[PDB]
Amino acid sequence: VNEFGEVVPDIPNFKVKFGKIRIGQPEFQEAQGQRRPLYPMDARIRNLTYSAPLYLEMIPVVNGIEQEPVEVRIGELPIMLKSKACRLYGLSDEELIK
Amino acid sequence: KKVIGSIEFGILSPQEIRKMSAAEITVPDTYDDDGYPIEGGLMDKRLGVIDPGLRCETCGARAGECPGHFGHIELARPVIHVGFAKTIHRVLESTCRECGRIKLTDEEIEEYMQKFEVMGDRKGAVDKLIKEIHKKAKERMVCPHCGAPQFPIKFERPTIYWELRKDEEGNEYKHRMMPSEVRDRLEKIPDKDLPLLGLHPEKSRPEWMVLTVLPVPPVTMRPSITLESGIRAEDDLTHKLVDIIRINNRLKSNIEAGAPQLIIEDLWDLLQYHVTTYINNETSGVPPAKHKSGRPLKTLAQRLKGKEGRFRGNLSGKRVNFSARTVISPDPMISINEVGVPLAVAMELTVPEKVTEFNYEKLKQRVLNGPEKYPGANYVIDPEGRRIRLMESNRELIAEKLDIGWTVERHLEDGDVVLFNRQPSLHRMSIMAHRVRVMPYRTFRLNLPVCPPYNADFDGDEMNLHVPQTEEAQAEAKILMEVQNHIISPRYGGPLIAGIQDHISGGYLLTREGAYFTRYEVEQMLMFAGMDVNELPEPDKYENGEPLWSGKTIFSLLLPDDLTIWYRNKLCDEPERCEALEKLIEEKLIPDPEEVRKLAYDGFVYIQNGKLLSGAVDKKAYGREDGKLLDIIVREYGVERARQFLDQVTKLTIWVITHKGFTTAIDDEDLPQEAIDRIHEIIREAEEKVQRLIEAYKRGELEPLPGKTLEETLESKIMAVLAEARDNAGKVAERYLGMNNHAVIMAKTGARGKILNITQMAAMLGQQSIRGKRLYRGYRGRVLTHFKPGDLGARARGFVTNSYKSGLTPQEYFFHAMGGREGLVDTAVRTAQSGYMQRRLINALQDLKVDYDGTVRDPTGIIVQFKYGEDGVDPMKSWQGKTVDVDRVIVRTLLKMRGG
Amino acid sequence: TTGIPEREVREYLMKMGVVPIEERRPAPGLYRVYLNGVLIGTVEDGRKLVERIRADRRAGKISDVINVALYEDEEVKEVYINSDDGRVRRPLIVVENGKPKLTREHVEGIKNGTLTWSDLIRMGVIEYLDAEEEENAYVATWPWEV
Amino acid sequence: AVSDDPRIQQVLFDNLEDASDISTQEEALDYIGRLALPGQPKEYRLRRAEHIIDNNLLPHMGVDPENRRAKAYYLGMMALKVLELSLGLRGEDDKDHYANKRLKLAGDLLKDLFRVAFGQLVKDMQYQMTKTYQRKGERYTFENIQRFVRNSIRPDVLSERIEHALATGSWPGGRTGVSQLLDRTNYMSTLSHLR
Ligand SMILES: [Mg+2]
Ligand SMILES: [Zn+2]
Ligand SMILES: [Zn+2]
Repeated sequence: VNEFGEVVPDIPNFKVKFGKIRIGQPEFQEAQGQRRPLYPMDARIRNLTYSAPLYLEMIPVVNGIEQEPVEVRIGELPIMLKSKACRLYGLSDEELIK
Repeated sequence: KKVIGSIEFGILSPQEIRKMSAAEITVPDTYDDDGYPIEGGLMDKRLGVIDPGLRCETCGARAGECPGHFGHIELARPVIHVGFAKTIHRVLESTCRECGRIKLTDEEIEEYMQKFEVMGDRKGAVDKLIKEIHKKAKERMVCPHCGAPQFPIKFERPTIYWELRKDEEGNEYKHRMMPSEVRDRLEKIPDKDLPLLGLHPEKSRPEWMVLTVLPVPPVTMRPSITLESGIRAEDDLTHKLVDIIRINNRLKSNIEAGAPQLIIEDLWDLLQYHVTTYINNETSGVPPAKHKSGRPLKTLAQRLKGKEGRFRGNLSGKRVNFSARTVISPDPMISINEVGVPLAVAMELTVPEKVTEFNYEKLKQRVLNGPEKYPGANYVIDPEGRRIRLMESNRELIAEKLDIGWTVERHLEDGDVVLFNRQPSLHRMSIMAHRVRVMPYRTFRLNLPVCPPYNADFDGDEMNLHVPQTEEAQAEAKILMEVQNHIISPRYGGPLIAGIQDHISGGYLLTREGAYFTRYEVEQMLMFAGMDVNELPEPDKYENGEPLWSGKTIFSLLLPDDLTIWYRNKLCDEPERCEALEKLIEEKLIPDPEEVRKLAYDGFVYIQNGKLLSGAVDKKAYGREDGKLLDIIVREYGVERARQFLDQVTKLTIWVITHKGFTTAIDDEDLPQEAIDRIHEIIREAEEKVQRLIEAYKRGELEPLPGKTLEETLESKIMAVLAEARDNAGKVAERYLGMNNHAVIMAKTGARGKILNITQMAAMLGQQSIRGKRLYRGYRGRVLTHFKPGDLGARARGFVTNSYKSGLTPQEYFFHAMGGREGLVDTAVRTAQSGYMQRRLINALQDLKVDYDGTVRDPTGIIVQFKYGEDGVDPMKSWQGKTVDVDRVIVRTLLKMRGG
Repeated sequence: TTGIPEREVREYLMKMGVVPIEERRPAPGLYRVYLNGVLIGTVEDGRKLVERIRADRRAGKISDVINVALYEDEEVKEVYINSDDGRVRRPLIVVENGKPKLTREHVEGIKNGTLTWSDLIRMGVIEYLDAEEEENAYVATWPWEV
Repeated sequence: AVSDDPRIQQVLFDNLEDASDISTQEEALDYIGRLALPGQPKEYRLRRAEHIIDNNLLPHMGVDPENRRAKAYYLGMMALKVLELSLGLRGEDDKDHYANKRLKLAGDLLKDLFRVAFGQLVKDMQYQMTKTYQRKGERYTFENIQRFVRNSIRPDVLSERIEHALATGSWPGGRTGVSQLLDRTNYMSTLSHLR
């Protein structure tokens, strides 16, 4: 992201500078939107994509002056099992059975 | 009911495309969209039916029995065909413009009329004659009839043409040639010049090469693939033909209203380009017209060709019916020409039977029994042609008067000829008609001696049979292709279907000196090996312990009554005691079998009058390579005798190897202590001789070889020392361990063994090389990182010194994996080069027959070889290159006459 | 190998005697310290500098993914430093003047719950070789023959 | 730029002087534009050789024409290495030795798949700002970008490119077969497929 920075639109006045990224816990919203955490045995049994949402804030630059950053989610991202970012990391023996 | 005599080729005239075509297509549209696929254009405008709608060009013609029909496109601009373009260029630069002549003198007109009838036969000789005409017409600029009218220089590469014309004095502007300008020139050539080229005045006019009207391929060649349930995947031919008509439509409007004269010429080339991919997508200098997802279009040239096209993929090689494919598993209890068939596969393959007069009692029962119980039928056929499936709810009303002439399809039974196949189909003999026998399990069975023709083994392979049906194609399989006709091979004469692993090493245990069988064991094995003899095992030759026989006379019941053969085999370790036996034989032709012959050996086979007096049977009497006791029984006593010599030997030999034991435990590889110290003094001094020869190179005492350089002489000398060391230690072990364990019995006679890998299991493993070089790949001057660098010693550059019993240490084991991976690469590499090399030789040589007067002739009638193969004996039946074999004949005929 | 920021290694060599490209002649100066394929700097004595980095790695000052190989041609001399992210390595035990380092007194510590593999490579007894540092080594096979 | 060793230096004057009297300075830059296409391009002449050199000659040093001073030293060093092997000063380098054969794996591969999918989402974002500025004109000034940004994204463009390239194994760089389904029979064979 720090390669791109500000690029365009065509109007000379407004530009957008890119901020930082955070990665949320693996969750999934269906139709009639409702967000609950996924659990990989459930995500290999009804054809899902075990994934996490990708939040990215942007900087509205009005003639130089930065005044209010808004965080917009861009998309989703697949996530590796038993990695540091998924829900099974450091999780004890009697719970992996659960 | 005629047949095709000859096919004559040519070019379609544009006049004939209109008369052949039934409709012109003017609507650039396929479906538009997802409902009512009917237009006034490319779909069924009385053009071709693919739907269940009966509308065609007035002829009914539902989709079953409907030939598709051709449409045409009135192209507004003339269009160069792609395939002719290299040969249109040969015409344009070799003609005098504006009149039509040939740019030749009157001498060559009268000479090359006359040269046509002289060379009127061979294709290759007249093809060079048409190139020199192109050569002589290029280097002339003065015609005899137009006064040199400023000939321009033509041009090519790849498709766009030009001319180099002068206007003021000497200009070199590249005037682009128009396709309309070309076709106007071609019409001015008179028809008499077409024999002077390679053309024909009624079938190939040159002006017809320029596509003025493009024909449309039919509906039956362009199907409509459905994707999920109602979505139609457009065909690759359909997708480009729609896009041709929409670039036409605008072009028609462009020249009818627009007049800027510049975009036209730009548009002109788009038309050309867009149909050019449709003939051949994979030309050079042309971007591939892709499908709009990332796939190229398989156009006509990819439909014709491409390693799976429509000469080899679907026309001369097709997928078949009435077959099966499963795994194999041995049994040595059926005859040599039978086969097992599982009972599930036997009820899903059928023969037609055509009840005449004498099987009518049989096939009444086969149709009364249903298609469940194993004698049963599936499909009955009336003489009209309406088949009647039998399965449903009654057969009694079909088991009525069966009306002689019908055709019943029943299951396979014991007797119906099948074929068999291995699929890699290398040589002539890997398809052979067997004789079905039905046994309940799920594997094809196969007699053990018939497994060097198929080149198979039994670690889960796959063999496929396929029943032939019509009564002419079935009697060809039984007479010409049964197993017993193929007992010898056409590559070297020697027998091919013969004994294998147990049949050899069992036969050595029967004819050893000391093989005395008791009375119960003789009587039991003669019943088991097929044969039928009465109470004459006589006469109880050694009653010293008990009344028990010898091993020779149980083997001397299988031979015919007047054999006479004597030869030397592999077990001869003392040539002097064979000599003595031979000497008596050559001077006193018939001695007495009692007295002198009990001076015998175990390495000189001698049979007379069907009685083996002296010998020991090994792999010189059977075998995949030469055995001259099955060999001399197929040339003297028919063939049908030698299928029951090999059927009775096989079951006799496996009996004695079963109830006598042939185990091989771990102590068979073992050497006592004093023999092992004999080996270790060899390995010590052989390493010291290596260490000395490095010192000669290091101090400048080179002693060079003439061919190689000093680095290459060193490596040469070393390997010889190492070789000798391993061969000298192989001789120590072989001398010591006796011929009484069950690991050298398998190696002397020969059945899956050598005398290398029994002394590569209690001795060295030699050096360890890789395609001739010694092991050198690795770090900078050291193969593994356990060795001091700058070292060329034996132990440090690929040389193991421990057995497969005394353990490999991790540098030696890692040296052995390097030599082991070299063997596995060269299996999959060498197989693919031989397969393509066979396709050249079959397809160049498959035309040749042998006529009745003994002459091999090509398809053109040119005699290739008189009196076939340096006349004239079949290599299947010649003996070892030679002919009639007088030598054996003389001895055989004299013996029989004199002996009486 | 995992990865490390490059700039920390660049600053670290500059005070240890690296004479940069501004000064080099170079030949024949027994020179050319490389870094991930990039040529930066020159040092004078090969035997002083290639032992200096390895002795520092087995103390704990520099990070643990750094490994120095030397090239000893008759006329050419290169000093290689490798700090990329995709190499393949292998563990060995340092020997020193004939004695295998860290004998039994640590092995009961490994057998007990005191220390582990995270502690042995920090204490400087296990060494990760590349394919390239392993060129200079000379490795035994058993503890008997050392 | 090449070397200062005198034994190398006398060889370089032979290859220099043999062709130095054909083309002079700053005219061979134009001659590369003569070679790639003919017949007085002029506008294609200057401009393609400026486009080739800044984007094909050694891109790991930079893309700016400032960086051309550094690329002369790098390519000067490769022409060094050809010419001490002709004399004999090193040995041949084998391209199997694991000193120069690295392994890019699932951390480094998946960053390349992210670069293409994020670069295509930014270019699709900018099209939805220019085709909405005029259709509605002017709105709340500081709340423009608080409402222009969140409506001009349509999140599904990013995530499909991530999934479909890895559920088929055909990545936009050119690699094929980089996603093989996990072989699952008998625990020794799932573990061996992860190595
Ligand atoms: Mg097999
Ligand atoms: Zn029709
Ligand atoms: Zn003329």
